Amino acid sequence: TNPPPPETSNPNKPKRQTNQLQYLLRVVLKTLWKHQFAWPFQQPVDAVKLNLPDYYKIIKTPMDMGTIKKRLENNYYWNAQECIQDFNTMFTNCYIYNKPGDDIVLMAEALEKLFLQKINELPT
Ligand SMILES: COc1cc(C(=O)N2CCC(N3CCN(C)CC3)CC2)ccc1Nc1ncc2c(n1)N(C(C)C)c1ccccc1C(=O)N2C
Repeated sequence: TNPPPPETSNPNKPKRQTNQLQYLLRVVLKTLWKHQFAWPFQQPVDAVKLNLPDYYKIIKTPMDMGTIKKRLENNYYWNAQECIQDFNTMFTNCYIYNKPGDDIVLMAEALEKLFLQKINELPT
């Protein structure tokens, strides 16, 4: 079975929207979300549908852009670093589970390069 997905709201977690978090939603997430390689990353890994009995034995910190998008829309994060870390976790999980040269790894690397370009333009 699949684990429960990562939470996207938490009634006890303080909320904030800094100018950097605004940029992360309106520029960074939006740019990656519309990219041709976004589709594997727009929702949690469905280990049932993909028949991956070991995925959630290996990956204990799952993350995906659908979760990040909802977190940003909900003002779930306090700071930009929490959101940046979620993106980095998502890419890292792909690199852990898969192998060099797999199509999905090359897709993740292309999205990560674009992510890094856009993050370098974060407002100060
Ligand atoms: C919408 O959800 C999906 C749909 C389909 C699908 O069957 N289709 C139809 C054909 C389309 N193709 C047609 C041909 N075009 C050239 C491109 C589009 C594309 C869409 C396949 C996978 C989906 N989700 C998915 N999420 C995260 C993954 C992942 N898969 N992969 C694969 C992507 C490797 C992994 C596989 C195994 C283990 C780990 C992963 C993994 O790391 N990650 C992040």
